[PDB]
Amino acid sequence: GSLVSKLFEVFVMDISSLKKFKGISWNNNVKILYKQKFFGDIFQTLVSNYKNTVDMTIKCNYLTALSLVLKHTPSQSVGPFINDLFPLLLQALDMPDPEVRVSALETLKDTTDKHHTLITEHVSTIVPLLLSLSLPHKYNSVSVRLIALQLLEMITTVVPLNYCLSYQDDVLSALIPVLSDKKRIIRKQCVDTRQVYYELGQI
Amino acid sequence: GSLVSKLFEVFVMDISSLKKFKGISWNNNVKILYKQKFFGDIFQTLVSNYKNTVDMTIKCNYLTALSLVLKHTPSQSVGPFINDLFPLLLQALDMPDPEVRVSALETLKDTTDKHHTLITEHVSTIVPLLLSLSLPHKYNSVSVRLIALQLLEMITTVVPLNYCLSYQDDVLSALIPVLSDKKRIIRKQCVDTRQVYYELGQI
Amino acid sequence: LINTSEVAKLKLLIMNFSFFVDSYIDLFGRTSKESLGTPVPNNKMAEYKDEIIMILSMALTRSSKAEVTIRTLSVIQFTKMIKMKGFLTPEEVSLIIQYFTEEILTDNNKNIYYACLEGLKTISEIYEDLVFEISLKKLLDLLPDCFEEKIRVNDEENIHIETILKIILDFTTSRHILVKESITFLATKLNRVAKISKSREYCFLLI
Repeated sequence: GSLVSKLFEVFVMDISSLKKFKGISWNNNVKILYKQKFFGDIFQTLVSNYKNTVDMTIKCNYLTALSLVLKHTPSQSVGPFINDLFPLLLQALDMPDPEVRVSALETLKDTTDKHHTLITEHVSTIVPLLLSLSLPHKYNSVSVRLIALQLLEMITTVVPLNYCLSYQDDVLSALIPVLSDKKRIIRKQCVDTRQVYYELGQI
Repeated sequence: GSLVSKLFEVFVMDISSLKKFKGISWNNNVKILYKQKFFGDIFQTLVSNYKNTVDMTIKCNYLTALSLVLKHTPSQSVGPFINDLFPLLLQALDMPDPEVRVSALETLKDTTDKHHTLITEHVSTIVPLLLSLSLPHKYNSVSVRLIALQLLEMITTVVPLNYCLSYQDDVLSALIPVLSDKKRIIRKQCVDTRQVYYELGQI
Repeated sequence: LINTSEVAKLKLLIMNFSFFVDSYIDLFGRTSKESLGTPVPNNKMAEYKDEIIMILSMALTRSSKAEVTIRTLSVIQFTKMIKMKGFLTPEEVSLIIQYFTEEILTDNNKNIYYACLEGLKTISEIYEDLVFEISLKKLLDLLPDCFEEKIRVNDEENIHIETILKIILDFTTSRHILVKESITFLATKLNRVAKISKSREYCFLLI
C-alpha cells in the first residue's frame, strides 16, 4: 500500500501527447473530466480510511495518496472535498517532496480564502507548521520557503487580528535565513513578509 | 576592467560580522550609509561611461559593475539614479547570474511603479525581453521565470490597455514550460499570469 | 533631405521621412505578396527614391557602432519603405537584408540587434525567398564543422555558436519556405556534427 500510495500520482497527470489538441480530432478517447472525477472517487474513501487508521505506514500512505491526487487536480475546482480534506491538508505540510508542499500550500490558500471557521479553529496548529516550512531544511527549498511566506501572509490576512497579534514575533524571528538565503526573490519576499507582519502587529 | 567589474560587487555587501549589532558597541567604525553613498558615487560615472562606449567588453563591464552595485543596494532607496539607470536597467535583463536578474527585475518593478513615461516609451522593447526571461534557459532559473512573470504582471498593470492589448498573445503562448516546469509555485503563478493576461486582453 | 551623418541632422531627416512614407502610403497603398514589385503610376518620391535609399543606407551602415537611435530609426524607415507596394526592387530589399544581418551580427547592442530582428522578420513575412536567400543561408553558413568554435563574422567581431540557433528561432516562425529549408538544414547539420564531429550540446540545441 505504501508503494501504491507513492505511485498513485500516475492516475492524475497531464499527458502532453494525448489530449484533444487543436487540429487533431482522432487523438484518443479524450475526457477532460478525468481529474475531478478521480478526485471525487478517491478523496472521500482516502480520508475515511485515514481517520480510521493508527500507524506510521498506512496513515502516511493515505496522506501521500490523497496529496499526490490533489497535486495534479486544481485545488479551486475541488471545493466540496476541502472540508474533509482540511485534516489531511494540514497533515501534508511536512514531507520531503516539494511538489506536495506547493500543492498543499495552494490548497490552504484556497481554503482560507473560502473557509474561515476551519482557519480560525486551526490557526494555533497551522502557524508553527508554516514556521517550520519557512525554516531552511533539507526538504524546504527556497521556493518552498517563499510559498510558506505567501501562506503566512494569506492566513494572517484571513484570520482576525486577535490571533494574528499572538503570532507576530515567531514569524519575525524564525525568518532570518529566508531574507538572507541564496536566492533573492526569496529574500525580497521574506523582507516584505517580515515588514507586513510587523506593521500588522504594531497596528 | 572586466575582472574589476565582475569583482566590483564586493564593495557593497552585507557583513553579518561587522555592523552596529545589538549589544556590542565597539564592533567597528560602522556607517550604514555606505551602500547608498557608494551607489551615488558609482552609478553616474558608470552610466556616462556606458553611453560613451562601443564594444563587447567595456560595455559588458559597465553593465556588470552597475548591476553588481545595484543588486545589494535597495532599489527603492536609490530613486534619482533610476532615470539614467533605465538604459542599463533594460540592458541587465540578459546575463547568466540570476542575482543580477532578480535585482534588475526588482528595479524595473520599482521604476514602473514610479516612472511611467519610460515604461510607456520602452514597453515595445521590454516585453520580448521579459518573454525571453520567462522562457526556460540554462540561465533562467524557475525563480527567474517566476520573477519575469511578476514583472510581466506589473508592467501590464502600469502600461495602459492600448499597448497591453498588443502584448497578450505572446505572453499566453511563450509560457507553456513555466506552468509545467519542475516547481509548482512557478506553475501556479504561470497559470495565474496566463489567466490575468487573458482576462486583461479580453476586456 | 540632404545627405548627413550627424546625429541631429540625420535623426531629424529620418523622423521627417517617417511622415512622408506615411503620406505616400495613405495616397497609394501598401505591399501585398502579389504586389511585391508593382509600382504606383506617378509621384515625386520616385524622383527622390535614390536619395532616401542612400540616406537610409548611410544612416544604418557606413556609420559608427554607437548609434542606437540613428540605427533603430534607420532600420525602421527601411522596413516602412519596404512596406510600400513594389516601390523597391528585390535588389534594394536584398541590400537591406544584408545590412540588417551584418549590423546584427557585428553589434551586440540589443537596440540595433532587436531592431534588425524586427526588420528581418517583417522582410520574412513580406519577402520569403529574399530573406531566406540572403540572411538565412548566410547565417546557416557561419556555423562551422565542429562545435564550440568562435563564429567569426568578420576580422574582429564574432558571435557564439548558439547565436545562429537563436536567430533561427527568432524568425522562420511563420515563413513556410524559410522554416522548411531551415528544418532540413538543421537536420543536415545535426547529422554532420554527430558524424564528423563529436558534440552533445550542439546536437541537443539543433534538435
